Amino acid sequence: NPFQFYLTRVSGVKPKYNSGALHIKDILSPLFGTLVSSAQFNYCFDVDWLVKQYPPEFRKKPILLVHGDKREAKAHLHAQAKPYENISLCQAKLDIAFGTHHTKMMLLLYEEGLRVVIHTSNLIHADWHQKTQGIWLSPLYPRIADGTHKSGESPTHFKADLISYLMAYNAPSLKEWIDVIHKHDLSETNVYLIGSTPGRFQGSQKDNWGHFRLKKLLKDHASSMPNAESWPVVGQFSSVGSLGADESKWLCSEFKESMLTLGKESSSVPLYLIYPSVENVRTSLEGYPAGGSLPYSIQTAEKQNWLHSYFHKWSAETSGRSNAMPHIKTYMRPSPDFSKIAWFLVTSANLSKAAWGALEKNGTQLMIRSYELGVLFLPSAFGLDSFKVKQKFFAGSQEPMATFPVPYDLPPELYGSKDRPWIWNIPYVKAPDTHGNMWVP
Ligand SMILES: O=C(O)c1c[nH]c2c(-c3ccc(OS(=O)(=O)F)cc3)cccc2c1=O
Repeated sequence: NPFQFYLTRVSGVKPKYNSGALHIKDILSPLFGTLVSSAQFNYCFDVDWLVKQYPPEFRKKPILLVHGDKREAKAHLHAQAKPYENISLCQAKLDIAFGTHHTKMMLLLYEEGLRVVIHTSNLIHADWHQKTQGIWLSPLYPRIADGTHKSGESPTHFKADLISYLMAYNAPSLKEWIDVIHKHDLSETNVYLIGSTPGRFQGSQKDNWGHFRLKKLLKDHASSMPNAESWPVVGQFSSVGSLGADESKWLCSEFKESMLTLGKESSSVPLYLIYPSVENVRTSLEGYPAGGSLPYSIQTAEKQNWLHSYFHKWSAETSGRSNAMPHIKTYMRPSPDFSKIAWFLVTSANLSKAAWGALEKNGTQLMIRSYELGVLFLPSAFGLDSFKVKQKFFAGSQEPMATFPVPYDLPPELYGSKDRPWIWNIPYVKAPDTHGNMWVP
């Protein structure tokens, strides 16, 4: 299949729903390549666990952990890694307040070439156990022959764009990986990179990151269809930031406006937001503890109750994952009957200004607090005008090269009158979860 979009394995679902899913041990297996060195970009690390996920024969190969921790948290991470002489650390600079290093990426250097993995999971046991998570697996990129001068670039500009994302760190350990990438041929890449890095971007740089990067790609590489105002936007996420006192402050002004861009020419567009309800979490495989990774605070939620009228339940019968709480984040543009999509994005970016960017300085500057990373699937990059939605995520469609594996159910289902968004820092003591427990934070 052309897309190479996977879900992580979920412990407890029938084998039918894990055939074609990937565990981290699968990704790092010798079948994927003979490891020489790796870089693990992430937010949260269990280093003891992480090293055990590498094949025994590769566990002494150099590993670079790219993180955003400071102060005592940084010291804790160093103490975790101190046992392992092959592990180095890179602290990503976070010079804007309230920013976080959220990017989830593996750079896997092999004897045979190079692989890039962009995904949504923390490097801890629970994120790969019973959650819905997304993975994009690059092709095996071959090395460019010594003395041969070629770009190794793809029609989506992925090689230069990935180097640009890494250059933003200004870090010597990542310059080494930039030089590795320069030496490899990434021309088979058929996805567009969408990154966020911290900063205040003006002029040309405004289109480099965040929701303006998405807008630029949609303007340049998608085309508008008749009745485009009827094609909904779907956003699906595991955390919600403070979006303002009403929908015009950010969500339905600049964020939705970027998401609804198609083509170069010049709103009724339905907006579906998918976020687990309390009932989704209670009845999940993990029970209420799944809510420890759905960090929506009561202090934030009580300031924006207008937002919850946009909220739709998590449902994933198509992939057998309705009870596997989402830590994947996805954004897409389905047709009015949800049978086709104009594009699909899998990313680390939640529904927040910190992740996507907020306009400043009279609309001339995009300010981003965090590192985020995702990949965009555009029909034009596959010789298509749209993607047909795959009916069953793990099935065998009559045209796999035109049929995109959307991992949750369409159309999304609106919250009922008795549903509430999962809010992690208030108690739930009215009905027990699948393990027999209440939630008392
Ligand atoms: O992107 C990611 O993978 C994640 C990022 N953050 C998470 C948090 C969290 C949120 C806010 C915060 O900051 S705080 O509210 O001010 F204390 C500290 C931790 C808590 C649980 C899971 C995740 C997570 O999974």
